[PDB]
Amino acid sequence: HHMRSNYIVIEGLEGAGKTTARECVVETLKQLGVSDMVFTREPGGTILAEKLRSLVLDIQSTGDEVINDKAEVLMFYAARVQLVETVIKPALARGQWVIGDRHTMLATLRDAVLGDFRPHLTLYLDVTPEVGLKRARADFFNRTRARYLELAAQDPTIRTVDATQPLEAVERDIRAVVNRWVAEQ
Amino acid sequence: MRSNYIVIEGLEGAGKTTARECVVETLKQLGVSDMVFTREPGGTILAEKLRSLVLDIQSTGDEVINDKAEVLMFYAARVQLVETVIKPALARGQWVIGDRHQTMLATLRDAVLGDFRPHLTLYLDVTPEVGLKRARALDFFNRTRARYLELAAQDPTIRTVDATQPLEAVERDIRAVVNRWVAEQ
Ligand SMILES: [Cl-]
Ligand SMILES: [Cl-]
Repeated sequence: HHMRSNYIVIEGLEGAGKTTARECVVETLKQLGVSDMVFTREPGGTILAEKLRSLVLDIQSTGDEVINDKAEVLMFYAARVQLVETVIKPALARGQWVIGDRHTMLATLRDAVLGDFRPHLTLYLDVTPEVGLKRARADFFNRTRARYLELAAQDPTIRTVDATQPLEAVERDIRAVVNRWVAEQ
Repeated sequence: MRSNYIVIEGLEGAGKTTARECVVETLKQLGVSDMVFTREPGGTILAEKLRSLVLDIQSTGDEVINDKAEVLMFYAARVQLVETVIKPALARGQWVIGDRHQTMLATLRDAVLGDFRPHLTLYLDVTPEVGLKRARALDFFNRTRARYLELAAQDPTIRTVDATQPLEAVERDIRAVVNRWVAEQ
């Protein structure tokens, strides 16, 4: 039947094991008959974004100029738009699912450049402050964590998975969120 | 005397660079002594490396740059210029003279730059016929001229100099306009 393509994002704070969670999302999608899909890295993910990264590093190494924060942001959204229009949207159009890692002024920019385009499911990997501290060895972070948790409550396309628990527990939960979500479609 | 930011706008062949010299000389006579020239297309290392980045991608012919991403890369240069060159200059008491500073284009401005506006915009009006002749030495041009002239009539911080007349006449008027505006401050 070749189910409708969809766009699934994997968000989370450092040490959430996002790349390892991406694998679990893919395995579950395989079990559900999803066979054709694309893994994109949202930081990076296109040649354009890679060349912007090398440009910023080429400038910072020399010195004699400092990239203003706002300038970098617009370059970040330029990278995201390039990914949405040249990789993600076409991939969906061919029938390929797309699984991605790490997708007031920020909101205004999004509503302008991306318009209504949003991920179909966003999987937020929550990690507690203790967990973040273990990974750093190998807290402004509580405020960012809080924002993610507000968006998860307000947004029906955001599902949270407690990433602090053992691997097989996270796999159980990701597999459950995906099954429930797929069935609803 | 509070630093000020003056922009010189106009269609190609309006001779904005020569106007920029004449604005400076009037300010020197009025006792303005420390100031900065900027070229709005370009004007930072960032803008320079963004321009070379676009051309390097064009000469390959194997990647297409989405239009929206490119515009974000255009506004990234403008933001860099305003935040690392212009605003610091005004803060040092230097004046700034700049050269050459769809509804969605303006919405980005209101998001990133906010209420920041040039103190004076100096519009050099040439008919698209006259301007193109001088460039050698179109509907898009006729529409853009109308937009500049309407904003000129409606915007008190915009003053217009007819550039279609001989250069010696343009020099008299530019010199008079800046002189008149400075008195009004
Ligand atoms: Cl991680
Ligand atoms: Cl010109």
